[PDB]
Amino acid sequence: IVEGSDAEIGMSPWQVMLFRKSPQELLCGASLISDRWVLTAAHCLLYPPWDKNFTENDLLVRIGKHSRTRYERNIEKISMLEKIYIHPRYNWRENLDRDIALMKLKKPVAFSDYIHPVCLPDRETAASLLQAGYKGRVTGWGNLKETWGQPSVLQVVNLPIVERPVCKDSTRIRITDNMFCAGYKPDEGKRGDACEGDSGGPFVMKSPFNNRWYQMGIVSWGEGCDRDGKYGFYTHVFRLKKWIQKVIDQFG
Amino acid sequence: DFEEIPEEY
Amino acid sequence: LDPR
Amino acid sequence: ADCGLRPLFEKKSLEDKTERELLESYI
Repeated sequence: IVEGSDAEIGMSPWQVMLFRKSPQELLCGASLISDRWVLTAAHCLLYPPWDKNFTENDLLVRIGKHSRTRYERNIEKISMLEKIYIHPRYNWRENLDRDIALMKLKKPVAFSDYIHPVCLPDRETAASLLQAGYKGRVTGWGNLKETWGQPSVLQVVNLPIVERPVCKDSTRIRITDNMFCAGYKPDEGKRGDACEGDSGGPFVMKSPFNNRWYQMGIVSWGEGCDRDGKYGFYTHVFRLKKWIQKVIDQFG
Repeated sequence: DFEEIPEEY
Repeated sequence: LDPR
Repeated sequence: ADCGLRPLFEKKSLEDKTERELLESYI
């Protein structure tokens, strides 16, 4: 996160760390959607141009964290992946279209003060909150500056959704229906962004109807971190929802 | 700068 | 593109 | 089931330091 704040304890109990077994190392953020499933960006597992292609075991999930780096002895929980499911039509070749994957934990985790799943949107919740101007919230333990570093605690920032056309006009990349961008305008005089290490993290909204938190997006990609005239791009979780249900009453 | 994970994991 |  | 209700905030009725910024943006 660039231009964030330190999260408060228990502010994002669904936040999850993807942790490198060896070299032990922070891979990306993810989110807990049930006691056995985690959602992340397909590009934290499989990214062929960078030679990245992680397996169920080069991998470890860390839940209920606050500290980026400390083993948080009676708060965090660590699990093992039973399996990984990548969107069959994820496009690493040109723009990360469909940047989404599901991770099924070997054993379910138990909920607590620091661990609780985020809700997945319904077609009507999605309908009313996904509007240019509405803010959402991104959390991560990534880069604090485009290039220097890494924070000591979970960082947080609130950003506004931007209209598609401005989104498309900020870059040469081809934007699809499964993406949405976010951030302030150079003239809004407020700023902040997701950055390296934040990927696979959740972009969330609080529903004013039921007072519940909804995961609307997954941090996917950007072009620099916090540059004027650029925005962050997020997977549109509600558009990918059929794919989610399906892998869940399939292998769940 | 990672602290140590318990080996059981 | 910068995968984040 | 009880998704998106935070044990340390919604469940005890405590608001975090910046949710109001989001809620005020829902126009």
